[PDB]
Amino acid sequence: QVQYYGTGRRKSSVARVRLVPGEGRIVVNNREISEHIPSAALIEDIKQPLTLTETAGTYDVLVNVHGGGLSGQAGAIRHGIARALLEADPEYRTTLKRAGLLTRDARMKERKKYGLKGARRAPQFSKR
Amino acid sequence: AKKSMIAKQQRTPKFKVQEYTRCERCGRPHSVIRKFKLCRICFRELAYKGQIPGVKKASW
Amino acid sequence: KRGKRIIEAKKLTKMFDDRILFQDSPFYINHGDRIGLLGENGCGKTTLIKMI
Amino acid sequence: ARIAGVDIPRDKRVVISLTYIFGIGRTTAQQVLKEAGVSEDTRVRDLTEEELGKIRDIIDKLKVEGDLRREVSLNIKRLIEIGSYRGIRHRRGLPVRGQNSKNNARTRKGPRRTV
Amino acid sequence: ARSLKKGPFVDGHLMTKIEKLNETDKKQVVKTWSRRSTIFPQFIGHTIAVYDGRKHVPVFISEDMVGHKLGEFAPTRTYKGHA
Amino acid sequence: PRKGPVAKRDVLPDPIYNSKLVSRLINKMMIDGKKGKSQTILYKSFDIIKERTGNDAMEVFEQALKNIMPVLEVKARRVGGANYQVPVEVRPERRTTLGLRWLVNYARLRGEKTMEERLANEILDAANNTGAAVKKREDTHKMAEANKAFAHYRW
Amino acid sequence: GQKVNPVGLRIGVIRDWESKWYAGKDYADFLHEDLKIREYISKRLSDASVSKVEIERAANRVNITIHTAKPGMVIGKGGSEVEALRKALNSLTGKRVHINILEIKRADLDAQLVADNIARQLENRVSFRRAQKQQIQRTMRAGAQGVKTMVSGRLGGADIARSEYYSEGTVPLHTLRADIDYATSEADTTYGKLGVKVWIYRGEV
Amino acid sequence: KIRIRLKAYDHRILDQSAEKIVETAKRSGASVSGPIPLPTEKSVYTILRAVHKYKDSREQFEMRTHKRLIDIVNPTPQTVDALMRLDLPSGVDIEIKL
RNA sequence: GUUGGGCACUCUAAGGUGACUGCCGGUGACAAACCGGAGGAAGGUGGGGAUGACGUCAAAUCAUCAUGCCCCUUAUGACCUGGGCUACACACGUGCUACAAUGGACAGAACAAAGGGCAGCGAAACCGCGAGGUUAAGCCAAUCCCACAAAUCUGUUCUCAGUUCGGAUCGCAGUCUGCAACUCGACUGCGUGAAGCUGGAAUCGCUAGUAAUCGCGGAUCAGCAUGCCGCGGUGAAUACGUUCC
RNA sequence: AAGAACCUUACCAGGUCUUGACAUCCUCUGACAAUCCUAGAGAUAGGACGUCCCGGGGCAGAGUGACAGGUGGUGCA
Ligand SMILES: Nc1ncnc2c1ncn2[C@@H]1O[C@H](COP(=O)(O)OP(=O)(O)OP(=O)(O)O)[C@@H](O)[C@H]1O
Ligand SMILES: [Mg+2]
Ligand SMILES: [Zn+2]
Repeated sequence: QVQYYGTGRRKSSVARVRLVPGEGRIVVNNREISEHIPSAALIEDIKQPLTLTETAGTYDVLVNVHGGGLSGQAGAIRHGIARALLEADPEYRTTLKRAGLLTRDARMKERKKYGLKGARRAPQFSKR
Repeated sequence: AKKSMIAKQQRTPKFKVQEYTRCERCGRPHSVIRKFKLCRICFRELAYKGQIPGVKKASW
Repeated sequence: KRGKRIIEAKKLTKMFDDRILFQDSPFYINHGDRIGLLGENGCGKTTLIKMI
Repeated sequence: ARIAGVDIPRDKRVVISLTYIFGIGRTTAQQVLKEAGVSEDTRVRDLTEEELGKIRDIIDKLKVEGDLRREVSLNIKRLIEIGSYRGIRHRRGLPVRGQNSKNNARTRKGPRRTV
Repeated sequence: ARSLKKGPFVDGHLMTKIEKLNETDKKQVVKTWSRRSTIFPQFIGHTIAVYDGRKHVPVFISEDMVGHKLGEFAPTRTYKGHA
Repeated sequence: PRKGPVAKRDVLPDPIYNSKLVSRLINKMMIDGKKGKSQTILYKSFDIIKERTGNDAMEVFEQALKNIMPVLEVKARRVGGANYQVPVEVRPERRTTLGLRWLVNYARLRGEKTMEERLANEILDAANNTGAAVKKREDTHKMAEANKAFAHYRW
Repeated sequence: GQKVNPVGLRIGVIRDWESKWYAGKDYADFLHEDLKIREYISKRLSDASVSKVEIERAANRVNITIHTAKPGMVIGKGGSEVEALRKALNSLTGKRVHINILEIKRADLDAQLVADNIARQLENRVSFRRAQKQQIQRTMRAGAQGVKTMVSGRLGGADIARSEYYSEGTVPLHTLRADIDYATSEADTTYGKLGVKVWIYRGEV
Repeated sequence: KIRIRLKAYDHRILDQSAEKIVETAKRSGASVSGPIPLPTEKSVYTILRAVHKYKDSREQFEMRTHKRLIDIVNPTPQTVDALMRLDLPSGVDIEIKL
C-alpha cells in the first residue's frame, strides 16, 4: 500500500520508519511501543514530529530499529519520522526544521584518550 | 639481554611452562607482542621505517 | 557515630478526654539536631517528651 | 524465641532470624526451612510451637554455637601446635593467606600505632 | 587446592628416600629441597632437613602434620620485629 | 569564561505537566545519570501533594518555588585586609536555578524515609514557606541587606 | 623527544611500505626473515651505496629489489656478485630468492645515501661543518626544494657533546603531503658515536 | 559457484587486483557477483613511546585488513584456468574455494 | 530471515558531493575582520585524533639497543636447586568496595558497541548447589564461537538497624592451570561477619554526549588485574563575569 | 613491568664449570648426538645403543691461543 519511508539515526541506533495510513499506532519491531520503550518522556518526544504537524491519528508508524539503547532508539525513531513526513508533504518542512527535528543530533561517544581515564577525565593530580 | 639469557631462552627448558618469549631482535623479555615477536622498542623502530607490513600510525 | 533519623511523627494526635493537646502534627528529629520546644505553659511540651 | 540457646529476633522473617545462630547463614537457613517445610515469609513471633519444634530438631544435627566455636578453636590450636607457618602468622597477628603486609592488613594488625 | 583427581603431590626423589628408610626401619635425617612436597603418613616419625633458602632445617614430622607441605614448617624469612 | 557568555541549554517540557520547570527539577534530582529514578520520585511526590493538599500539585509547586527563589545574593570580594560580601541582583534564570537546587538539597536532608515523601513535605513547607529551603533564602536576603553598604563595590 | 620520524608519519598516506607482502598465520615468520635479509644486504653491500630494499613474497618465492646508486658494483662482472648474493640468500631463507637491482639516478637525493656518505666523512676526520655544508650544496643542485642536515655527539672530540644542524630552502615537516625523505646514520670515532640525521624535501604530492 | 576472497593491507591494490579478477571471469563468460566490500578489520596496538618510564606517553598504530568477496556464477572450464592464471601483485591474499 | 525470492531499506567500503564568511543585512576604513539571517546533516578552525618550532631543565635512560673510556677474566663471566623481588612498629601517592531506602534481596521483560579466536574459540546435550566436568556440533570466521551485556523498566519483599547495608579477616571443603599453588595464584561452596553512619587541616577532575554512573572487549598471558588501552549504555549541573589566586 | 609460584631474574644461600652458556677463527679427525639404566636437589657424571648429510657444499665433535664474555662503572663522555 501507500507508505512513506524515513531513516533516522541517534547515537548507535538506526531506525527505519515507514508511515502508513493508520490511527497513530507505533509498532517497533512488532511490539507496541509501550512494551519496547517504557519511558513516558521518551514516547512523548518520539511523537513530537506527529504533534507538530497535527498528524496524530493519520499514520501508523512501523519502525524497524536496531542498536544503541532505549533512549538512543527513541531519538532515532523520532528523526526517522520527521524525515518520513517530509516525503509525505513538503509543506511540513518549515515547521519541522524550525523545531529542529530534521537535524541529525551528531553527538557521539567521544573516544577514550591514553593517559586519561575517559574522554576528558584526567587522573587525580598531586604536586607532592 | 645477556647473550647467555638469549641462549637459555632459545634452548628448550626443563618444562614447557618455563618457555617464555623474548624479542628476537634485541632479546628484551618484557612487552613482547605475539603477532610480531618484537619488544615495544623494536616494534616502533621498524614501524617508522615501513618494514612492518600493513602497520601504520593510528588516529581516530 | 550513629544514624540520621531518630524521631519521626506522622499525623500525631494527643488528647486528654475531650481536650485535644495537638492534632495532625508531623515533625522529625535527626541526629545532632538541637531542638527547642517553645510554647506557653500547658501547651504540651512535657507531654510530647513522655510520649517520645 | 530461644533456639539452640539463642534468642532469635522474634520480629524478623524466619530465614533471617535463623542466621543469628552462630553457624547458620542465609543458604543454611533456607535448607532448614525447606527440610522442615516452614514458610520463609512468616514472622518468628507468629511461629507455632510445632514449627518451632521442627526447626529445633533439624538444627541439632548441625554444628552451631559452642560446638562450632570449639571446632574452629581446635583448628587454630592445631596449626600453632605443629609449628606451621600458618600457626606463626595466627599468633603474630599477620595475614595468613599471603596478603601483602607492607600496606593494609589493618584487620589483622588493628589500629595504626604511628611512630 | 591440588585437584583431587590428580591426588596429593610429593617429589618422588623424596618418596624414594623414605621408602628405603621404611623397608629397613631406619631413621636418618633426609636432606631435601622439595619444600613443595606433601607430608604423607609414610613420613611420620622421620626427620627431614628441608632447605629454607640458605640451610636445611630439621623438622620433626608428627602425625598431625600429614597433608601439609614440607616447606610449610621451614619459614624462609627472618624477622624479629622493628625497633 | 573570558571570551563571553556561552549558549545555555534547553530542556524539554515534562510529558505529564508540560512544564520546563518540572523537567529541570527532575534533572536536579537525578544521580549518576539515572533519570528514570528521578522522574518516578517527582511524579510520586506530586501525587502526595495533590493527595495531601487537594490542590493541583503544579500550583503548589509553583507557589513553593516563588517562596524559595532569591532576588538578591551576595558575592565575596577581597578588599585589602577584610573580605566584603557584595550584594548583587539575581538573574531570573539564576533565581530558578537556586530555587530548584536549594529545594532538592534540603529535601534530601529531611527525616522522612523515602525521597518522594521527603520532597513532598519540603514542597509543602515551602508552600507555607516554613521549611529549610525557605530559611536559606531568608539568610541570603539578610546577608545582602546587612552588607547593603557595599553594593557600590562590583567588578 | 619532540619530532616524530618524518617517514613514520607519512607511511600509508603518501609513502608506501618497503615490505609489500601480506601474511596471516606465517606473519611472524615472514617478518623476521625479512629482518635478517635486510641486515644481510646491508652488511654485504655496505660499500655499494644501498639505500632501499623492497621485499615481496609469493608462495615460496621472495622477490628482493635492491635500490642502489652503484648498480655496477652489486651486479659484478656478468652477474657474478648478484648470483653470489642469490646463493647466500637461498641458503639463509631456504627459499627461491630473485633479486632485481634498480639504479638510483640522483644519488644525492636519497636521504639514506646522504646520511651514510656524511657518516663516512665524519669517520675520516673531516670537519663536521665542511661535511654538512658541502653535502647540502650538492643536494640542492640536484633540485631538492630543501635539505636539513644534523650531526650530533662529541664534535671534534670535545668533552661536552652538542648538535650542529644546517638547512637550505624549505623543509615543511608538519605538511603531511610533503614527500620528505629522512634517514639516520652513525659514525664510529675514537670518542664514540656521532649521529647523522638528513631531511630532504623533494616537493609535494 | 566459485567463491573468491581477496585480502590486503592496501585497498588500492585490492581494488586493482579485484578488477583484474572480475574482468577475466567475465571475458570467459561466467557471471560475476560484483566484488562485495566486506567489513575491514582494524587491529590497534597502543605502545609506550619512551624507552624508560613516562607511562603516559603512548603511540598507537593500526593494521587495517581490507577484504573483498567475488563469487563467480555459471562457471566455464576456461574460466577456472583464467582465475589461476592471473598473477596478482605481492601483498594481496587470494583465496579460491570451489 | 527460516526456504523460495529479492537488495528495495539498513549495513558493509571504494570512488564522488558537501562548508567556502560562498550568499542576505548591519558594523568596520572602503581593509582585515566582527554581529545577526537564510538555506543545510552540519556555520564561522562542526566534534575528536595524528601532527609538538628555536631552545630550557648537565631532566630520564650505559638495564631495549648501540657505544668512548675505566674495571673483572679458575671471575664482576657460566650452570643448577631452593629462596628473595610478595618482609612489616610505620609514612605517602594512585585506585577498588562501601557506609545504604534514588537502597539490599528475589523474580519477569528487554536494549549495545567495539574487539578476539587454530592448538585457538569451543555450541548444544548431560552431570555438579557452584567454580567446573564428559562428549562434542560449528568456525582460519559480516557465516561458527567467546557472548547471558549491566545499569534501566516492571512487580514482590525488606522498613532505618552497624541491619536482609558492608564486605575484610579467618576456619573448612573443593575447581582449574601448571612438573609444582608452603613461602606465593585465580575462582567456587559452607561457615565466620571486621572497619565503616559521608570523612580535620587541606586538596583534585571536568565546559556536553563531557562529568557522573553501568557494563563489554583487548594487549601481556599455561594460570593470575581493582592496573593499562579501547567500546558502547544512561546522562546531567554550570560559565553572571575578570575584583581576587 | 602489555602479567615475579618454577621460568622470568639481573639479588641471596648452597652445590658446580673454565676458548667457556654465546661468536669468527685455526687446526685434527670423523657424526654430533638423540634415547634410555644407574647416581644426584639438579647442574652434572657414569654406562649403554647406534656412528656422518651432499675436493669439502657441509655438519659435527675433540685440542689449540687469538679470544669470548659482563643487566659491571660513568646518562656529568
Ligand atoms: N492526665 C491528664 N489529664 C488531663 N489533663 C492533663 C493530663 N496531663 C496533663 N494535662 C494537662 O495538659 C497539659 C499538658 O501539660 P504538660 O506538663 O504535659 O506540658 P507543658 O505545660 O507544655 O509543660 P511544662 O510543665 O514544661 O510547662 C497541661 O495543661 C496539663 O495540665
Ligand atoms: Mg512540663
Ligand atoms: Zn626488541
